[PDB]
Amino acid sequence: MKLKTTLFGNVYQFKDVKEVLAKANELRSGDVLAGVAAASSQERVAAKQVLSEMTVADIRNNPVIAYEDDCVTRLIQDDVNETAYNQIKNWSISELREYVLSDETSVDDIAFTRKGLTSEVVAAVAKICSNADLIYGAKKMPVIKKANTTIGIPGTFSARLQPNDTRDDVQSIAAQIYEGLSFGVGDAVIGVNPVTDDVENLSRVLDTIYGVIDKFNIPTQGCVLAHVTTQIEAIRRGAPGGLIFQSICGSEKGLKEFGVELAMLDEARAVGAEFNRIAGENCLYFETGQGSALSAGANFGADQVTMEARNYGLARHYDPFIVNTVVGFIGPEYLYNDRQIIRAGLEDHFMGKLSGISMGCDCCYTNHADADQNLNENLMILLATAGCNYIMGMPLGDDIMLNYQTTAFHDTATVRQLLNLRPSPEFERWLESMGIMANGRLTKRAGDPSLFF
Amino acid sequence: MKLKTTLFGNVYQFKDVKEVLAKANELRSGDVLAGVAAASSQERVAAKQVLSEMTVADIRNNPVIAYEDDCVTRLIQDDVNETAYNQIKNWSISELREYVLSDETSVDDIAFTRKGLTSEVVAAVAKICSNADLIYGAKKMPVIKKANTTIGIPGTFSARLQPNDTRDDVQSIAAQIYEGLSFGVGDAVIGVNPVTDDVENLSRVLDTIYGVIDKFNIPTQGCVLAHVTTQIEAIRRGAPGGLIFQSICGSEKGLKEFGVELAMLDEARAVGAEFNRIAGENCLYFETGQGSALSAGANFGADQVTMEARNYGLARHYDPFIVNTVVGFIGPEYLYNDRQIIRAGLEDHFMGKLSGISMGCDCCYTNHADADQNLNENLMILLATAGCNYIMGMPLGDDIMLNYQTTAFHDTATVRQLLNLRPSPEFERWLESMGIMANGRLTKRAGDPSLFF
Amino acid sequence: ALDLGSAEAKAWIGVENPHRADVLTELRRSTVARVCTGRAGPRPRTQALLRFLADHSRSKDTVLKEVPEEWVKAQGLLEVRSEISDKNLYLTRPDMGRRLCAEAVEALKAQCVANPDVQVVISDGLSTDAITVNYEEILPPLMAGLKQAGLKVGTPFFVRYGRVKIEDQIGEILGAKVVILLVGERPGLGQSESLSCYAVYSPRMATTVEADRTCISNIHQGGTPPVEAAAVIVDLAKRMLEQKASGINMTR
Amino acid sequence: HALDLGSAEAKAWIGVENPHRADVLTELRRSTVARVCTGRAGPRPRTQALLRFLADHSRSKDTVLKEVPEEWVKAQGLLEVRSEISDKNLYLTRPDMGRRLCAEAVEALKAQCVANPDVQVVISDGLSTDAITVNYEEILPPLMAGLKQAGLKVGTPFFVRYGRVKIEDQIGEILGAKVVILLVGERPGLGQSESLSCYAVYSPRMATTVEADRTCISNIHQGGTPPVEAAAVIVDLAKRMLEQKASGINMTR
Ligand code: B12
Ligand code: B12
Ligand SMILES: CC[C@H]1O[C@@H](n2cnc3c(N)ncnc32)[C@H](O)[C@@H]1O
Ligand SMILES: CC[C@H]1O[C@@H](n2cnc3c(N)ncnc32)[C@H](O)[C@@H]1O
Ligand SMILES: [N+]
Ligand SMILES: [N+]
Repeated sequence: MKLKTTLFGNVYQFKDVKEVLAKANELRSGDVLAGVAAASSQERVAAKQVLSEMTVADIRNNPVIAYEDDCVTRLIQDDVNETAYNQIKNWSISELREYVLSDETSVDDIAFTRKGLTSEVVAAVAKICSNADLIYGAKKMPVIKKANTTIGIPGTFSARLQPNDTRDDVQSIAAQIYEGLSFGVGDAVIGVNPVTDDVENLSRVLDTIYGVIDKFNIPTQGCVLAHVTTQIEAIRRGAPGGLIFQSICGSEKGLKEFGVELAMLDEARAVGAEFNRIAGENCLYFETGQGSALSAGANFGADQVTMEARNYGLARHYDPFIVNTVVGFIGPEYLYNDRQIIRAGLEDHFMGKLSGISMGCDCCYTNHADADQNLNENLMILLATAGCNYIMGMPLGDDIMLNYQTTAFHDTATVRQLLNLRPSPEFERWLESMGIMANGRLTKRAGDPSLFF
Repeated sequence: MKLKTTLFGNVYQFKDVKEVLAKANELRSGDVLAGVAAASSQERVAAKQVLSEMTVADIRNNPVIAYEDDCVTRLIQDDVNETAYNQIKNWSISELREYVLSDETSVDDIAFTRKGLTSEVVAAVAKICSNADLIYGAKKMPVIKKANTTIGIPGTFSARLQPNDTRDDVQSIAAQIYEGLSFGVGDAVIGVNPVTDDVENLSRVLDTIYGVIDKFNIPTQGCVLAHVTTQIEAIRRGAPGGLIFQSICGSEKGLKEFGVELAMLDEARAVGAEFNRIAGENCLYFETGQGSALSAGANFGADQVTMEARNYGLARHYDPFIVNTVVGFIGPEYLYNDRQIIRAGLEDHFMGKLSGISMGCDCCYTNHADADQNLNENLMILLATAGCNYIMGMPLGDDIMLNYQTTAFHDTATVRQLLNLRPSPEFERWLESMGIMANGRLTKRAGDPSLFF
Repeated sequence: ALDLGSAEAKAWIGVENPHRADVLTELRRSTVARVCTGRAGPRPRTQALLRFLADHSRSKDTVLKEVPEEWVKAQGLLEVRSEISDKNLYLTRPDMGRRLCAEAVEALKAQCVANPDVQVVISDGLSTDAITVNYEEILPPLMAGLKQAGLKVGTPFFVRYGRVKIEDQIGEILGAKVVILLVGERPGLGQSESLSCYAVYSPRMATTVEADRTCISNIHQGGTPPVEAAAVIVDLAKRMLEQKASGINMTR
Repeated sequence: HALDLGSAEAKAWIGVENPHRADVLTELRRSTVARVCTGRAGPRPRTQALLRFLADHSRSKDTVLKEVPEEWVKAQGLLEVRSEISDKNLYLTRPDMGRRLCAEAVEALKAQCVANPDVQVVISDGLSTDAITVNYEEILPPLMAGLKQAGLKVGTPFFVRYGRVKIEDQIGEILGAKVVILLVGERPGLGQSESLSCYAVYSPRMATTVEADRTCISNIHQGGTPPVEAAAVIVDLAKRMLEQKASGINMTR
């Protein structure tokens, strides 16, 4: 393989695959903080060309972290279909991008092709893709999962009801639930980020969510985004189990920073199958986002785009119901402004759909970041056309406890009626029977939480 | 009317309506260059509130340029339906925004309500709209016109073939025409920006455009974007007349800068009715864009968004087949980066549709602005979801003559297959006959200009 | 007339034709979340969007405001900063905020005690209002609780432009067994008073993972009151010295 | 195989797969500078065509901030003068300041330039430095020679730094010039940045001259209108301007 190219008569030399992957990224504040970004716009294009001419085998055999030193790398490598790999091992990254974008490439073609890929190869394709490439490419790669709702069907669009509170006050949590349902949000999950991490509080939060679900016979699933250990213990003790959540990182050191082992995710899988109130076969939930590996000091000199793709190769092993990047949750040190956050959102979703996972996105930003709510509305619609499986939902997007702004309840209703998309088919029937939705559109009495009283 | 409000205990007082209209705009480099922009986010929000509380009458009776001093102001004021105005003259701008966004407001309701608006009122509504508000509100305001193709039908998406050349070489222009027709571009118009502004050069370009049209019986129309006077002279002398184009400005002083008299547009309408090869009743073409009036020193202290709305009020009087803003054609001194070009593109389209014109957009940027091609792909998709009537098309978006980047032929085909949109029905039937398009998708043999030989 | 920052604007109900308007009042007062604001089609109503943008203009100003040096002397604390020099550099260099500067190490080993059992460190972090508003309500009882039937208390000092992992270096320079860090979280849309508490048992710059820390977040008037907080950190601090562990390594 | 994206082989690349008539594609590719016949990946551009697009953009952005060396203009025997603009950064954001000569500017022209000429040639970098340095020695000598053989009272040329088109109105009033000819660089394109333009106005007046009163000659470079060929049409244009006593749209034909 070549680690060198000539651009306008200038030879650009790169040390290894890891540097080419980093410098091929579009400019973002995280790669600068990591000291791996390109020095000029010319070197960036040079890295893209070098990357485009490398083969699948060149990137499959050079992961950012060694096999014998990282369980995530081992998990990604052990899951590769070697027959599907041998068919494409000699394709260039340029030819894999054109293969994905081709209209003569069907969904079933990709279903087998993606099995021969690794996360580093998934990131490589996104690096040489434009914004419309990431949108059109992700659109033709639908991933369909099923819990008590079906998610990912082309022509549908789901949303997570996120009723977070500063004191885990159940009256405040229930109020945000009725508000979200009145807009058609909740077919993805009704998931609360808890303040205190103890079994008794999680059960109280869970009983609140499932009290609403059972009273109105809502086809959906609840979840409390605590640590997976405390979620397993709570469900074992009798708390109603829906989705089991865990924040993941793309390295073994990153998982240790989060206090997570791979055996915990195995236990959550077995605990869900024995206890959880799920009709379908998918019950796990993961959240990701660029910068988490570098924040943990666990990126090992790799760029945040490649590290984020490793989240998806790890998540793919456990076949979860939903995954979503939290694109701008951290801060401007990893994603600075609107341009970078939109790009990262399209990248993450494309890499997620390419990795074969039920990929959503928390279109969000922080207040110390160079962004506002018009950014979230731009990204949520771009991702909707990309076939994004779901977004978040909060009253006007204001999270009163996580100190950031995501997408509003109004936003999912806007996206659905703008693009003629429906909710999950099971959830849509409930909304119709509740008088909240007719023909995919909100009724006159929709948007009114007092309708449940 | 109140020109002040209290925000966080601080009183925010404004001079007149014109200052309220300007400081309510989102931050852009043009309002700063004009000295009319808000000094902070707080004053901008305060201006939005004061604006939202002003009535339609408050803004209709305070145009940025006086009636007796400006023929565009007179044209806007004279064409107002006073019966539709008196129904809404007491509505606050907050109530008009909610009226437009309402799912209970049908297309036929807006059809009569907009007749009571002036451009200043149209600009007022856009200033208190979010990006998603601008997109969803424009989507529910379709505007349909007919030349040799029908444009603006919901579910359809058209595109202008723009084959420009550094010397108006008929081999270079024709080569770009066959390339664009192979991607399904050209249902809006085949329009050429001429290097030389003389009659004999225009007829040669028109003969080349229509030579292709006559050879393959293409349902479309040709146009050369020279000055309207020279277009009139060429067509009177026997050049094939299709669409007649002219650049417009929102003030009389701005029109004199372009050398345009209102009698010229009246003459263009009369020349089209006698000579032009158009089946429908719409044969005129106008292009706009924020910053033209300020560039001509003809904004009279008004912001570029308000002045841009006056363009649409002018164009509506002549009922043209197509109007498109050229959102980033000038430079960063009016719209600096991706954030501002996107926002202006959404405002322009929304304001055009609220004015009742066949509003398209040239999603574009310049190389001395802080932008790249990923900006064009972000905005073209957002505007498509907004129901934008058409965009431009060039080989990879590289204009070898106008020295800027617009959207590619690939981009129209991408938008159509991403959003399941069709071309103009007449043009779609032609593409189907040529084997280029099947069920809205490019056939395998599409994208190949050698198909026409 | 209407001030968007007023309580009347915060309590505004925008639902046009409610099913039970009395329930809407009950739900709105039951949460700080911006519920019951109604809709204009599928879009937010104008007043609700205005109060959103108005609250955002204030939140962006609470990011770059800094605690004055005259306020830290009125509390009698050592003015120490990290490698960061100004606020603009702090927002883009989280690595420099996790390490003290050169003249910082020379003031800690000199003006503080050696090997304390509990070490209370305070930093502005990402929000200044989180420190100034709750300072007098959480610190007096925190230091008193650690000396009332407590053990070896360390010397308090203020770290400017500090992050969370910077307590690992303090835990070694001062050699404390338990280090308590009061730091301001990033500002929310509606407020910036939210304070957190990051504690760890015997930190070590080479082996301490973030999972080894215990976090007490949302310390403000709307979340956990500062007086009530202060009591639950002192209990926390006693449990770390007993079980010899912190974070996920604890029990109960 | 190895490939430079800036090479002529890359510029002539054909990416259409399974074409109807590949001979016509080569015929079309050499017919235009537009990026035609690059093929597609579904409805998306192909990889190499995108790579060559981003490479040219990196080059095009650098031409924006580059300035003509102060020594190059001196080597051309030209008087350098600037508008109100101080630097390139301020030049992109303040068009109003680029349309007015600075205080030291007005006095230098009244001291070192021929008073009341019939044809005044002004040159400014505008938005493209390459459009000046590349085409100057090719267009300017034949331009000055044609205006004198056989011509009239020709003012002395002078370079205007950080200038806009409207600044030629001030030069006409100050110097009492009958016809002001401004050679200015256009904004940089993607593929090239050598495109020069000519704006000519008859007896300009800052207060009354509208933009439509100027005649425009664009795309003066090797890829468009040849500078030597362009030099002759500007000369004839200046003639007809003095005979008709008008410019821009006010001229016949
Ligand atoms: C952004 C954020 C994260 C980011 C941190 C990245 C960054 N900040 O650079 C990431 C994505 C890593 C994250 C993940 C997690 N987070 Co978090 N996080 C936050 C948040 C919103 C902001 C923290 C902040 O502003 N700190 C102030 C600045 C100045 O300090 P900093 O040094 O820049 O930030 C550091 C710490 O915040 C730390 N951190 C972040 N989250 C958590 C969680 C725990 C338990 C610990 C010990 C440390 C920690 O990581 C940063 C780098 O050292 C808070 C919410 C809040 N209200 O504070 C939740 C919060 C602190 N996180 C929380 C949770 C639940 C988690 C996870 C345990 C999720 C999971 N199930 O795995 C993990 C823990 C990862 C870890 N052990 O570090 C909870 C803690 C609950 C509790 N009882 O302790 C909080 C309070 C929010 C909530 N859901 O209630 N988080
Ligand atoms: C941007 C641009 C415009 C902008 C100018 C705003 C600005 N630049 O700030 C706007 C949108 C107003 C515009 C409108 C028109 N333009 Co124009 N424009 C350009 C473009 C792409 C760039 C010019 C440039 O870079 N100049 C250099 C910079 C440094 O100068 P500047 O002082 O910053 O800008 C001044 C000039 O650009 C001038 N200008 C711009 N266009 C035109 C056209 C004419 C005829 C004149 C006299 C002056 C002029 O206006 C600015 C000062 O007010 C050129 C294309 C090119 N290849 O150059 C076409 C170009 C110059 N425009 C052209 C045309 C056709 C027009 C219009 C006549 C369209 C119409 N049908 O009404 C109008 C007329 C303008 C007028 N006031 O008379 C033609 C000229 C053909 C000719 N030989 O006469 C060109 C060559 C492109 C084309 N083929 O369409 N244009
Ligand atoms: C309290 C942080 C919350 O947000 C989620 N989160 C935000 N950003 C990231 C990220 N970059 N990686 C993984 N998880 C993330 C995390 O799962 C946790 O539930
Ligand atoms: C040669 C410039 C071309 O671009 C068009 N254009 C670009 N920006 C604007 C604008 N701001 N207003 C009106 N027309 C514009 C104009 O009509 C002309 O055809
Ligand atoms: N990540
Ligand atoms: N305009």
